[PDB]
Amino acid sequence: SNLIEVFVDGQSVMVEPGTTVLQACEKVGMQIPRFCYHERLSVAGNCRMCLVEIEKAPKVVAACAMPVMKGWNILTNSEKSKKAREGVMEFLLANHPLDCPICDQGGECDLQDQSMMFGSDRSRFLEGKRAVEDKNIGPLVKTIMTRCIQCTRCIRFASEIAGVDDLGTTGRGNDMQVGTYIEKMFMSELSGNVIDICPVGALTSKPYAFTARPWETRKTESIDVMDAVGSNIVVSTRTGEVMRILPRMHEDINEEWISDKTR
Amino acid sequence: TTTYKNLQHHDYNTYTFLDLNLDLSKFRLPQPSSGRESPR
Amino acid sequence: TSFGSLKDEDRIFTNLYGRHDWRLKGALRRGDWYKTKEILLKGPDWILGEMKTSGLRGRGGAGFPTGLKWSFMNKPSDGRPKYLVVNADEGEPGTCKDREIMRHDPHKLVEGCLVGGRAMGARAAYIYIRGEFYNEASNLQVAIREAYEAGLIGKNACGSDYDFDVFVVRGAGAYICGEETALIESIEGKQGKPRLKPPFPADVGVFGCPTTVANVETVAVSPTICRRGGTWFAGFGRERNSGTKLFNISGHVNHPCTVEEEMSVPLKELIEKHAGGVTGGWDNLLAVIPGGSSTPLIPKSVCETVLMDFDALVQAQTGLGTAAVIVMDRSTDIVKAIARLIEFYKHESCGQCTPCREGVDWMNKVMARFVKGDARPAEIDSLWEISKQIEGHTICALGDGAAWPVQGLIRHFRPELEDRMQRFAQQH
Amino acid sequence: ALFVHRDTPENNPDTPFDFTPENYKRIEAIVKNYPEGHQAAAVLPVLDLAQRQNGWLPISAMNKVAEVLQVPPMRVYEVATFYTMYNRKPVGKYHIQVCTTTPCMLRDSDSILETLQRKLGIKVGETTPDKLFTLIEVECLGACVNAPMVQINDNYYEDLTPKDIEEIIDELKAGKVPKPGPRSGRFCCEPAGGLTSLTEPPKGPGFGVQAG
Amino acid sequence: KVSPPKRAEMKTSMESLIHHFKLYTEGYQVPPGATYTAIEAPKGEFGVYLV
Amino acid sequence: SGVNNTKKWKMEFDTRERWENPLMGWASTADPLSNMVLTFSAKEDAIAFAEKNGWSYDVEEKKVPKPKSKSYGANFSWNKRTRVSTK
Ligand SMILES: Cc1cc2nc3c(=O)[nH]c(=O)nc-3n(C[C@H](O)[C@H](O)[C@H](O)COP(=O)(O)O)c2cc1C
Ligand code: SF4
Ligand code: SF4
Ligand code: SF4
Ligand code: FES
Ligand code: FES
Repeated sequence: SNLIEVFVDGQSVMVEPGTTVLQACEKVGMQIPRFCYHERLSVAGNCRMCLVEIEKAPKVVAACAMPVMKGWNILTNSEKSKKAREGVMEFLLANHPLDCPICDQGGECDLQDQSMMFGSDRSRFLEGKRAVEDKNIGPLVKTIMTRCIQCTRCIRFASEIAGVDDLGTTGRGNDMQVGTYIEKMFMSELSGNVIDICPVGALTSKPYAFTARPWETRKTESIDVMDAVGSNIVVSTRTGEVMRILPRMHEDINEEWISDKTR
Repeated sequence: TTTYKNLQHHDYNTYTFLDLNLDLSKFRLPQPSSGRESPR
Repeated sequence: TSFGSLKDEDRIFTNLYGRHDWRLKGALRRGDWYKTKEILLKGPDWILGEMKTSGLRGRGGAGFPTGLKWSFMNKPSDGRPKYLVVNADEGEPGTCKDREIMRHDPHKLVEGCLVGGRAMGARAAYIYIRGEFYNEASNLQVAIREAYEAGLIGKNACGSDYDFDVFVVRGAGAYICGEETALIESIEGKQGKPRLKPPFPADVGVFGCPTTVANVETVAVSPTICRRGGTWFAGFGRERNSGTKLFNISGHVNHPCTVEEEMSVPLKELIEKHAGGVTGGWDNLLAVIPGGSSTPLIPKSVCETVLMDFDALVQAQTGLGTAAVIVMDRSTDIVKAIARLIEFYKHESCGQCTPCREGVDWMNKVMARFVKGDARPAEIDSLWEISKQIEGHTICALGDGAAWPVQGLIRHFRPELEDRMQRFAQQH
Repeated sequence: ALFVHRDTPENNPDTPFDFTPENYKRIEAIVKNYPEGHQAAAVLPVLDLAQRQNGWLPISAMNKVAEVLQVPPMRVYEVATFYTMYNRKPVGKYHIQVCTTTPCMLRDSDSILETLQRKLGIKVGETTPDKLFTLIEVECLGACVNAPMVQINDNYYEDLTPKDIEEIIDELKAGKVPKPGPRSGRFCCEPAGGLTSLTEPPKGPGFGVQAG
Repeated sequence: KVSPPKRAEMKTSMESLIHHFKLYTEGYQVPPGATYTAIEAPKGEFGVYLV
Repeated sequence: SGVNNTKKWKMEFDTRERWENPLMGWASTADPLSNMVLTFSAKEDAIAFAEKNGWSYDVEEKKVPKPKSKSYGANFSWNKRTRVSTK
């Protein structure tokens, strides 16, 4: 009935066709890493971090893109798929500026953790980094692009959810650098969600620049007002005050993301 | 014959190429369509 | 067999060296558009029957068995049209072979779009050609105009019911855009960024339609292999590797050339029969490179015993790319050479993948630190080790092709680096 | 220069750019070259055609192309930035770009360039005060066999020596484009010691047909 | 990831700065288990029943 | 994108007055039963625990996201409208 026997370390998960390898491994409870992949954005292999050895093929495969075929066994904790992650994070953490006690996404970093969980401990990098020329996108979004990792999770947002087509990638190699070729102001509704969607703290919130740090907070789940959608929210507090207004995932309401007025 | 016989490409110019694409917009047959005027 | 002569009757690249009038009326004398009317009508499955039985493998840097590749779209009615694309982007440092096939015999390259076109089943073909190759392309459209004006293309292809056109897309100066998919995305008017490979180009490709990205050679030989052979072409070369090849020779050699001997010949001959011996003799010939750039060294410990197959050079820990031989000599800076090969890829990586934005530029900074000798030796067993972090961890085979030159430099020429770690270390 | 814009008076989106009348009649053949949809596939040639009308594509041409094709303007900036054959600073008139990969460097394509900076007096990327020349250290150009190389905006001088430029650039400054092609005797890329491969009157039509 | 790096190793390198920023904020995520380390302090069997 | 801080059934309580200390600026309180997380593994085990201790529950059910058909190739369509740009 349009199902595929798929294996995950010997499990017997049945999945519909057109499913990705992640979706085959989320039904078990295995969260393969990711920077390029957002569940609600188009697919592009740019991080190359979700790799898995696919049981008696020689070459690891980008799990975000691959449709699982038939009877394959994913080995997510192999001796190979860990060399395929300890060697990627080596690179993401090579030209990267050690601005963690500046980076507003300190504890909210999907790149500190994955390094601290699946990456290595030491740098064999001793050469010299690069620095990128920062933009002035506006009074909401605060670009520090020395630390962008080119995951294209911000152009696939401004072209498929907002309908803008502005934040292109300009160049090749390391000299490639996300953002407008010119001085333009990405001032739209749903412009504050590039903050929440950039896992790196390259572009973050300018008002909530340095008022807090995420472990400091207390998070209470409430609702939006001020538009009649009744969108769901996580109001985060710091000792009897308000510091952010984040979204909750709820499927009927917005989908996962909120406007700029209510944050 | 021991003489190179492709010397005519010496006296070419910037518009040599595209002027022939223009002349080759008459011999051609009409191209398909996605229905859309563009992917927007 | 100690083959390698290839009497000039069997040359499938006549006019290559310039003479005998590349134009029509000069390619008609050499045999082109001769029986192409019934090449088509006899069947698409018949043509591939004379590509499979010929053993015509790839001719780019991959070497895939053709016939199987074009049969990936011999489909029934999908609904979309079907296109063909042709990597005239030469690219690598050594691959002038297509700078001499576009002019000096364009009509052969226009055939295979039309012969191979019905073979896979198509509506038209896009000859993506390099941005700097201008005069090359003008020779094409002057040859493609003559093809339309002769009744050979357009609504009655050589007097038949097969409608077809040949379009010439023009690049803008890149090497990655010759890849199987950046090609396809560059034609679509975007960044030349390759694709991942569950959407194979034979199922969704250029303009969302299925394709067969061929090499210039792989189509230029299609017309005059199916009228003139299919088993003839098999007898030359070995069993899996059967054919000829536009060998291409350059660097520290008296007469660097383009020649097409019979494929799989001993490499000793290609610098002695043709392109007379390297400048100085045989104390020299240090560091031959059989492929263009994306293939590791072969240090003259093997070079006399070499057999230029695809699969024989595997045993030499190398591979045949586009058959663009580079040859160094004993009086060089071998690190300075390969340091530029990585500089060639730092200026050229599209910047998409993670271990190619900053794996190639990571190694540029290291090999550059080996030229001066301002590294130490314990990086060398790492600089290797990073090179295998890139191989299967990239979309296109550049990360393969950007580590393989480096693995060829450590596998043999380790102590020459160690020598320079010391010379620097002699300072203080 | 830097993959980013700084809206100078001469590089602002109010400069005079507008295609010639015949060029508008030429952009249409480029869009009939690609299907009804996907007319945004013409961003590569059309954006050269702007560069051919005038070199050094200004910001006003990187937008106008979008206006002619209805593409977003940003998708045009991603192209020119990605490619090297497109220019985005002002240049001279002849654009003398040199290969310096191995098999051209290996054959001393530094001497072709060291004997060029002295004949010119221009380091690499800057230009004459007369603004005719731009030396560029480019990577590879296809004709790697013909040992060193340059490229005067379109043409291929190759297999040449330091003494071979000195009649060339003297004929660029007050002369014509001096005979593109390899020096040293070989016509196109022959073995430069007499032919070795064909040497014979190539076979005629139908030679060896397998009974079709 | 269990013992933070040198105070100078976390100023050239990145990873050492990240693990420094996690060791001294969160910790290092021991696995679930339980032990009893009985140690002879001068009083005696000083014990710790971690869970 | 981390979803393992889910998978439990914490039993947080309402918040109350947090007055700023007149001396210092510190947020001070009187309700100690405010920083009061308690991790469970099932909903059937939580309401059985708060009914017991006299507390008044207010449940909010699980929110799992849908599974969503996501093809890398729909970005490269002839007919469709998902034909992406920027590769
Ligand atoms: C980075 C990269 C660059 C490439 N550049 C070229 C090229 O410039 N010309 C070419 O013919 N092939 C190039 N290739 C190899 C193509 O994949 C190959 O030409 C094409 O698949 C033809 O396949 P075939 O051998 O079956 O004809 C390149 C591959 C990579 C990974
Ligand atoms: S994204 Fe920010 S917090 Fe994460 S590693 Fe980079 S600088 Fe540190
Ligand atoms: S700015 Fe953020 S979302 Fe955009 S490419 Fe860089 S890391 Fe990815
Ligand atoms: S390996 Fe390099 S050139 Fe190839 S797709 Fe990835 S980033 Fe681009
Ligand atoms: S997370 Fe899968 S390729 Fe980026
Ligand atoms: S290496 Fe110089 S033209 Fe190719």
